[PDB]
Amino acid sequence: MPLVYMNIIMAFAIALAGLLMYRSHLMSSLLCLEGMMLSLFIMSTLIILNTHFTLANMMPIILLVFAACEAALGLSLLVMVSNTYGTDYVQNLNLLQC
Amino acid sequence: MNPIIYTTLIMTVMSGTMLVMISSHWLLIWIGFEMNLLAMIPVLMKNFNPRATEAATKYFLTQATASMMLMMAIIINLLYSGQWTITKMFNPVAMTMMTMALAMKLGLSPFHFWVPEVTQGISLQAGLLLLTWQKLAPLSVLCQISQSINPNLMLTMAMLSILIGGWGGLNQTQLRKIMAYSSIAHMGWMTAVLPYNTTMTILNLLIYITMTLAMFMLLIHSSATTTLSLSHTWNKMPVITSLMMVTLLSMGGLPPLSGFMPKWMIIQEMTKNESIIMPTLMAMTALLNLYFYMRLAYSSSLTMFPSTNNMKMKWQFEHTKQMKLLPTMIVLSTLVLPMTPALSSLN
Amino acid sequence: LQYGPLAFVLGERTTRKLTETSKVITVDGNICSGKGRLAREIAEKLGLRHFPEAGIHYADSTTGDGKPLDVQLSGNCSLEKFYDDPKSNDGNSYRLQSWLYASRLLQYADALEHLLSTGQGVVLERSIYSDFVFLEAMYRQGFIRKQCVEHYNEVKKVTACEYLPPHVVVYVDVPVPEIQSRIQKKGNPHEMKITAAYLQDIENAYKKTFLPEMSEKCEVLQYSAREAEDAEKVVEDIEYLKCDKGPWPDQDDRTFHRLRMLVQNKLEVLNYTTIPVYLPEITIGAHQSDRVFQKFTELPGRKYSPGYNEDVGDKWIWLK
Amino acid sequence: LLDLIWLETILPKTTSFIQMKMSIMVSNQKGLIKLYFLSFLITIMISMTLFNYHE
Amino acid sequence: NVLQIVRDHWVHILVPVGFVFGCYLDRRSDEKLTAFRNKSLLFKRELRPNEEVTWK
Amino acid sequence: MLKIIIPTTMLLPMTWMSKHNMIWINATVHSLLISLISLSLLNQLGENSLNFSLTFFSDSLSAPLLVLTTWLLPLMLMASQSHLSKETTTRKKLYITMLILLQLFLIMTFTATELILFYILFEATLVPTLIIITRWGNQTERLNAGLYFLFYTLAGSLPLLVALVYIQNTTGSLNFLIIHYWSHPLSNSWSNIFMWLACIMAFMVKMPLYGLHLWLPKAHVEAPIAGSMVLAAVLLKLGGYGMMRITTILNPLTNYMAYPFLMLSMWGMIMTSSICLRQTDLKSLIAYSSVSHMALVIVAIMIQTPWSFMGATALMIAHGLTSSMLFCLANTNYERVHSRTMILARGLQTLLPLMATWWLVASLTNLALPPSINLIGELFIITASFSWSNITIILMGMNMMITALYSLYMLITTQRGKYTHHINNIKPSFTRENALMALHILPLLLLTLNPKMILGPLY
Amino acid sequence: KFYIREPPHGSPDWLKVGLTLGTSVFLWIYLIKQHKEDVLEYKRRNGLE
Amino acid sequence: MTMMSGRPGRVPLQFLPNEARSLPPPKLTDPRLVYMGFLGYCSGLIDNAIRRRPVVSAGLHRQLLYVTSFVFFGYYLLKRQDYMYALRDHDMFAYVKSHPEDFPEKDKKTYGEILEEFHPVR
Ligand SMILES: CCCCCCCCCCCCCCCCCC(=O)OC[C@H](COP(=O)([O-])OCC(O)COP(=O)([O-])OC[C@@H](COC(=O)CCCCCCCCCCCCCCCCC)OC(=O)CCCCCCCCCCCCCCCCC)OC(=O)CCCCCCCCCCCCCCCCC
Ligand SMILES: CCCCCCCCCCCCCCCCC[C@@H](O)O[C@H](CO[C@H](O)CCCCCCCCCCCCCCC)COP(=O)(O)OCC[N+](C)(C)C
Ligand SMILES: CCCCCCCCCCCCCCCCC[C@@H](O)O[C@H](CO[C@H](O)CCCCCCCCCCCCCCC)COP(=O)(O)OCC[N+](C)(C)C
Ligand SMILES: CCCCCCCC/C=C\CCCCCCCC(=O)O[C@H](COC(=O)CCCCCCC/C=C/CCCCCCCC)COP(=O)(O)OCCN
Ligand SMILES: Nc1ncnc2c1ncn2[C@@H]1O[C@H](COP(=O)(O)OP(=O)(O)O)[C@@H](O)[C@H]1O
Repeated sequence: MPLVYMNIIMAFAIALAGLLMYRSHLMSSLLCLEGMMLSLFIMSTLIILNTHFTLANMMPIILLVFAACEAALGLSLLVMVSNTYGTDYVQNLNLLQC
Repeated sequence: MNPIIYTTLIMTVMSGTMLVMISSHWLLIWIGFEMNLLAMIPVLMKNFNPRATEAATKYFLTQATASMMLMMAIIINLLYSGQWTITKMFNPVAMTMMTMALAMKLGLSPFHFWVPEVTQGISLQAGLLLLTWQKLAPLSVLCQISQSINPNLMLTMAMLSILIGGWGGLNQTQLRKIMAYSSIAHMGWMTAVLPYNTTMTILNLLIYITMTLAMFMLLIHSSATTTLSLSHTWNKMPVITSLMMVTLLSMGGLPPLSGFMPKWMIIQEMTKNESIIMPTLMAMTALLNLYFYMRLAYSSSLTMFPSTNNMKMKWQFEHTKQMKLLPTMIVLSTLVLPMTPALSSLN
Repeated sequence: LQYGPLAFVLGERTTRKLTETSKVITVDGNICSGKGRLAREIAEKLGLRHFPEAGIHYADSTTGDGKPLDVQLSGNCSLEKFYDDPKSNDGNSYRLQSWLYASRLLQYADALEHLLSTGQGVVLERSIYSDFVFLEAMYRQGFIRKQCVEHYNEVKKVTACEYLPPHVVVYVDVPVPEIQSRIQKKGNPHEMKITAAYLQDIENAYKKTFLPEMSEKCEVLQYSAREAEDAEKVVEDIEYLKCDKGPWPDQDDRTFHRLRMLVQNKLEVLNYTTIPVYLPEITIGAHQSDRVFQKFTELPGRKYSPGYNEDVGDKWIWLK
Repeated sequence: LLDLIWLETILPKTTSFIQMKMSIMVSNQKGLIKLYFLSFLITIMISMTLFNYHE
Repeated sequence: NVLQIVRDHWVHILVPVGFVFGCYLDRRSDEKLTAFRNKSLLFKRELRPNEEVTWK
Repeated sequence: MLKIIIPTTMLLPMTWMSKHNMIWINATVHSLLISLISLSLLNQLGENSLNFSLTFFSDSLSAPLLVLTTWLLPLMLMASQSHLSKETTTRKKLYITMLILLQLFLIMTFTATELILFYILFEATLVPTLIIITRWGNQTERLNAGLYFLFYTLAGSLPLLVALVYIQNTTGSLNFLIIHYWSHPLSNSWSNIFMWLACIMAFMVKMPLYGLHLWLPKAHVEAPIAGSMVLAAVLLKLGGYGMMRITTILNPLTNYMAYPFLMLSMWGMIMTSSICLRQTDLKSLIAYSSVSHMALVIVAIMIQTPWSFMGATALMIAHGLTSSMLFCLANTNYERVHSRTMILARGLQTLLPLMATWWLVASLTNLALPPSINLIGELFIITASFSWSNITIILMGMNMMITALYSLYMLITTQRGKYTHHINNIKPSFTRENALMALHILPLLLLTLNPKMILGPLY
Repeated sequence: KFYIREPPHGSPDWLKVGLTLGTSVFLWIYLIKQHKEDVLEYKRRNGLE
Repeated sequence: MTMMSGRPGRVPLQFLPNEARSLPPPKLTDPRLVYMGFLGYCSGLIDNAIRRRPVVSAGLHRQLLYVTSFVFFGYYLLKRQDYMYALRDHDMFAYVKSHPEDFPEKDKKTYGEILEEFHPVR
């Protein structure tokens, strides 16, 4: 493979680890989700352009649309959490246990 | 919520699940999952409270992570083969990502932590939907790619799911958490047989869905979410408690009840493949689920707990809303063992 | 077509029936005050439906035949023996208070259902909002325990927050000596034993907690004993009130639909009355519970659903 | 010594004690998503190494 | 005179009818296992001039 | 076989359609009629079994057990109706329904041709017994007793299910006839050893084997009278019947796989007989005596000789009848004085002479007086053990001595001496109780005239 | 006897009862005809009758 | 893990292929159909019990509809199940016929000439 493929894959891995490891702010994790989506977009676009598969040139656009849907969902949930607690910290979300 | 809006959201959830069901293209399956999650998030929050908000947030985070892993696996599979069809993945790493993603979507161990909390934080109707309808799509995807799964990882996750479901259910007094741990154990049982026979997985899915629907409807009818609240139902609706006790015995897998048939068929199918140790451990561990079912039956129907004075006023009122399918679900959850050979129609 | 989501979707709405005369009205006052006559007169003048004060057997009036049932099958408390022995070690006092709160909750649900379904207004004597004055009076007189007050507060917190407060709160003011004098002139031997401290506690609870609390979300009309006989004047005072204070103007079709779904289905209304808090005064053992439940089921029209008891003349059961 | 103590100790009481301890260990979680997602990362790292390298 | 006693004692026929039905079903089940009738090497026999089967 | 099953099922709508004051009469009459009908299965062919159809068959081993179950149901109904008088009509009908379902599962269990159906019914017997024990038991320990009874059984039974499906996969069938005719030796391997254990331990724990018997005192003491009757008389024999059916395919491994079980059974029968000597509860003594008798049955089954199986069958039948009679006798006194302590009520012979006669006859049959069938089975088992090894006679004689000792100890403690002064509520014996004791005891003595009816297929 | 509406009154809902009975009758007749057609088709395909 | 879903010439969503019509339909007195009707009757009785109606006599039309629906569905369920088992046997026999080298017929010996080991019981 090209080394750019490894760079994009490691970008995805770093963003996934950033999401999986949580600091105080909820907003930081949403940004990590958006970063994973961006890396997926870049990787899929590179794969589609390299192989000249004409019909999937539209697939990353659909990816972006559902990324926007995910981001809107996350922001709405953050609005409700911050309205409840006055802060978007994840440690406030501990009313429910296992 | 406007009833029209609620109907539209439920139809959107169902249509996303059906899109996952009928698609031949990986992108369309991903789209179905995305639409299902998007329409599912408001349903968890229909009755607004901080607990519902927290449950919805945890659910969204878990499912979004699973969706990201799903898409990454699809992209790897495309990279190593210019294929979009869901037939059999061509890369072991992509397949491992796919398995981890689908297990996180299903709530299999060790990705089980979200299920009890989300189930506890929502209403009983949302819990019913989450524990019945939300399992169809990832299970269908796993059924389509069954020949590609690594048996070691899948069976490890299934055994962990059964063990953790039993142990977690041992410690619960809230009914929703009990049902969530029961769901985790049943998912483990279902995914244990998937690498060998998808028909067994489908049969286990159908029986588990029937029993879970009957149990959740019985819990809605007697509007209780804790053990002590359900302990009062004998003094107002003894028939409901008796049906609950019989359904609980069925869920424990005791013959000649219906819940025994999926475990029996899974064990015999696994023995056909020279797998003896793991089904033995699986049954010996489902003994724990039977134990906490029996504890609930002791507290609910077989003995009579003390009641309160205000129950006399409740004695004078009937149920305004009646559930149409509750009688059928109870009968199918209990008395369908003699109809076992009908499973051939599932393949 | 029973009211539900289907009825709300096609056609049926609540706001289209509000006609400026709905005005949930409660006419409160101390013991033996003429609040009942004033409330009935207000209902007759304004054309609203009148609700007599909810007693021990209010639930009996709404189910089956309107006849009351036996005390041990309904209520399991006596107001007379509360006057006789308020400190009895059988828990009669708090049992009576909790049963009366449940009855008032049921009556409030029925009145709200009537107003939301027909648009016609309702008039209530007391309410779940003013029920706590008796609880506070009992607690200050040493009639109930602190735990009983805590359980009452828990039940009220989980129940009364689901409903809209009344538009108009009418308080009939009678000084405690006049209350006592009316008590002796009445003739009931049990009410003769009501001490002045108990009535003073009720009046203090009213004037220090209830009226200031309702004045923030409702408009209050106070009337002395002498000026409470002028029903026409009180009605004229009500007819010239601007209801721009409480949450009622903040209500649209969806909140009305939720409230109408809640006011019917009386089991959902009463759900949180029987919470598993084990107070000795209200906890009933398994044997007594079983015996009383069987005896209730042996009542002539209570074994089956209303239209399915053939011994009270129901017909075509095999085709129902 | 045998029926009331040791036969009780070996089969049923040991099982009850072990299952109670395991249930307490499994079900006593603080409800913080930080710990859960850290465990998710650990599990992912294991599956890709102890399983994904073996085929 | 018999209407009320029938209405209060009709339950006493369920078990005898079940017994008769069980015997009838046992005969029907016997009817499905006639593959080796008069075919065993030990009991194979020549039919009587008027009989049709060796057992039923 | 349908002529037995269908009336048993018809018992359910018949008792659900009965009047509130006629349920006991109707159920008893039709249960007795069903027992009379089932009595016709004792006509056995000798060479082979009675194969009614593909699903059911009757053997010389199954027929006495079926007759015992059908005969036990009316006695259970007679014993139950006294302590259930205050119950509502619906709950009494539910109790009778539990009894009828238990009878149906038992009669189907003993006649199944195929081992998976036998397993399904043999597990299905659990639910009615559990419901009876945990709902109509008297004390607060009934919940713990039910949990013990359920989980001890299931922990042994699940490996049996795994072994059965594996065996059907490897052989192609589990039908008992095909299993017997196509039997092949089990080699000496770890896989075969664990297959043997999985095929044996469920029936071991149902007997129960000593060391796995802790559930039995709890369940038998904490259950109502009918529950104890069915637990001691019939449900203990499921393990023995299963062993006799399953050891056909276990040879030649049983030759040395039976050593720990034989050792456990002999020493534990000694231990339980000794335990009966120091017991403050009257029902626990009967339970432990049952454990000792079933240990002797386990030895008889393990040694695999025709005389051993004949003695085991006779001992199973005799023990069932005797244990049911003893439990009923204890229940009468418990109903009188509302306590299970043996020394609370003494000198009952002065107050109840006929019940004292019933006590004496039951104690004599418990110690296996000749020529009762109890001693027939015990002597056959002892002779078979002596053929197996001459040193077994020491343990057999010790067990006989201790059995006589605690039997007569119970009789003397309960019936002899002087009455307790303060206890003044001991009423004369009812016709129902005396009739129940007579209906227990008379078949026992009548079986002596025709011992071959209960000796089994090896006769 | 009863105080209020009691939606099941002395007479039953004849529309609902008629619809239920008609549904049952139609289902039974359809099943009978389907079984007859199945038997005839099976005989014709295998040349029995 | 998916045995017969990919069988050639399989129409996706029929539930009853035309080839199934060559098989004998189940009899209308089939014990499995009787059990389905009994299940419908139990559903009707439970429906009566839950709604606090007379369990045995309240809804006769409803119980009739329950039994009829259960029998109607069970008939087609039995047809599909029998057809699937017929397909399984057909495919098995065809495969056995087409692969004689994997299912050989070896001469069977009589028991007088097969030596079995004897294990005495003692
Ligand atoms: C294997 C071979 C075949 C076996 C068959 C399978 C087993 C039986 C079938 C199961 C389903 C059928 C019945 C289900 C619906 C019934 C629901 C009910 O509650 O019944 C009340 C009802 C009595 O109430 P009512 O008459 O309306 O008035 C009294 C009041 O309601 C006063 O009532 P209440 O509600 O106020 O009383 C309160 C009571 C209310 O509690 C109950 O009533 C218990 C009901 C539990 C429902 C059963 C679960 C669902 C089915 C699963 C069965 C599993 C079987 C496997 C073995 C496991 C055993 C658990 O609560 C309690 O007292 C606490 C009890 C807790 C103790 C734990 C035991 C409870 C569970 C035991 C279930 C055993 C299986 C069902 C036995 C039959 C029960 C009726 O029972 C009946 O009258 C109907 C029973 C059947 C009659 C129909 C027979 C047809 C007529 C003859 C025609 C002949 C046909 C053949 C022709 C031959 C030619 C002539
Ligand atoms: C309280 C009551 C509970 C129920 C009791 C159940 C009793 C179960 C015991 C099973 C009986 C014996 C099992 C197997 C028979 C022989 C076992 C072994 O010790 O024998 C030697 C086996 O050699 C070694 O000992 C191997 C076994 C050593 C490991 C086993 C651990 C034993 C420790 C005791 C643990 C307690 C077990 C029960 C837990 C409750 C024989 O030597 P060899 O001829 O070469 O091997 C024969 C097998 N071949 C043919 C396949 C080769
Ligand atoms: C608790 C008991 C289970 C209850 C299950 C729910 C019962 C209600 C369902 C309503 C029945 C209608 C469903 C189907 C009717 C038409 C649809 C039909 O065309 O589907 C076909 C298939 O038919 C259905 O799948 C058969 C459904 C029958 C379910 C009953 C089996 C239950 C197991 C044994 C218990 C006995 C139940 C007793 C009945 C109450 C399509 O075949 P195919 O597209 O190629 O297969 C898809 C799956 N593949 C590709 C992965 C193989
Ligand atoms: C309530 C108390 C009762 C306890 C009873 C529990 C004992 C049950 C007996 C053992 C259970 C497991 C048996 C497994 C089922 C047998 C099937 C079989 O024979 O398969 C074996 C498989 O054998 C095994 O896998 C057995 C391994 C053991 C797994 C679980 C071990 C748990 C503890 C075992 C010892 C305890 C059993 C006796 C204790 C009794 C109670 C104290 C061989 O198959 P293949 O792989 O094809 O080999 C031939 C081709 N190469
Ligand atoms: N919540 C309550 N707690 C205790 N007693 C109550 C309560 N509500 C009403 N009562 C009793 O109702 C009796 C008379 O009711 P009241 O309205 O004061 O007089 P009137 O019948 O003239 O309207 C009083 O003896 C009073 O104690």
